[PDB]
Amino acid sequence: AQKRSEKQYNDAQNEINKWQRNAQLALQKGDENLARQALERKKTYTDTSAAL
Amino acid sequence: VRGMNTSSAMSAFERMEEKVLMQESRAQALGELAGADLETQFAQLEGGSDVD
Amino acid sequence: EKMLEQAILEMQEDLVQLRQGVAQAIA
Amino acid sequence: KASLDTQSTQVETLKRNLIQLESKISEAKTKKEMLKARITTAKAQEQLQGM
Repeated sequence: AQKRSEKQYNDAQNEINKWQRNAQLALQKGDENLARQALERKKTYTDTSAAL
Repeated sequence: VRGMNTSSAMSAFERMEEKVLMQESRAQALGELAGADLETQFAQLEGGSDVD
Repeated sequence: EKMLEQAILEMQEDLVQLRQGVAQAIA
Repeated sequence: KASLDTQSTQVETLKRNLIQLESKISEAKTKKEMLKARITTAKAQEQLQGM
């Protein structure tokens, strides 16, 4: 269970990193709404990670 | 012409429109719910990164 | 595990029904 | 002539009622659509209770 939670936590961190890259990419793309959405998703992921 | 109870044209139009409207609207609405996912909008950005 | 497992299956089916209702409202 | 006049007033009332009825049936159809939407909303509330 500890390993599974760690894996989930690791996945969340990986997802957050991917999201951060996407958010930066969105700004380059010029889609303001998408970047904002990614930030919101990151917060949710962070909350999940904190809970884990 | 005035539309007595089972006037075949008028009565058929009613019965078809019941199906026609429900099915088409379900498909559009459920299609928008299936298309609602944020990661799918990220797949449009990913397609932009991939083509560039 | 038994109390928890039954609940998870039940919530998912309910969500699908809710989505259909939302679609009808949208329609 | 007297009979015709009495009959004519009744006929006018009937015609007026029919016109009103035509307007009313359309309204009833609209009401059903409104009623259907509220019921769907109620169902969503029930789902929350289940959770």
